[PDB]
Amino acid sequence: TDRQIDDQLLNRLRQSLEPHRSGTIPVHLYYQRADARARLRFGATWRVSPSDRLLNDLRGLIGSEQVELEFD
Amino acid sequence: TPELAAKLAAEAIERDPWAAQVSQLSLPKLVEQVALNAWKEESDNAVCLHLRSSQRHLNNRGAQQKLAEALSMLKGSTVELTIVEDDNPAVRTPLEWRQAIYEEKLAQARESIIADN
Repeated sequence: TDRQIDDQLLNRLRQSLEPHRSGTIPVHLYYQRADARARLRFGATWRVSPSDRLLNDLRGLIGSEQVELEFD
Repeated sequence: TPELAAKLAAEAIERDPWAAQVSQLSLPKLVEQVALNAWKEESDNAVCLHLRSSQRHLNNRGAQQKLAEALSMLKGSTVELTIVEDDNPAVRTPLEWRQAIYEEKLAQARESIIADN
């Protein structure tokens, strides 16, 4: 959703990814703006492990599984 | 998901008298693209659609005839409508106006995203 705190950017979001790392998966981010859709690539460091879907779906947030950018 | 493209076309219409007129005639799509890629000079009893010669191959009689009936409906009298080829950029068509409007907004959004922190 549009309304995300900030700390979510550097805290919960980051922490979900941080302990489950494996298999160089790029992180792509869709920030739904009122104005437009821009893509900000996290690529901070961590590549997420795949177990994260189940953990993420655990609370209030649905994700979508798109074609990975790298392959194309 | 262009939403923005048709909304953006509404601003183009809100500024260009020809774009507005075409939407009031309620052209289809091919013939609309001809009216859209051409700039509106207006004379005492004439409307001559100067389409960018840069896209000359898009102009086809199948479009022109439908455009002619529509321009005739607008004018209320028979307009000798032809598509003629002078590519000079001195004024902007209803299609050209729109494009500048699509991009700056996206750039501003990108800036806000970069600035989230």
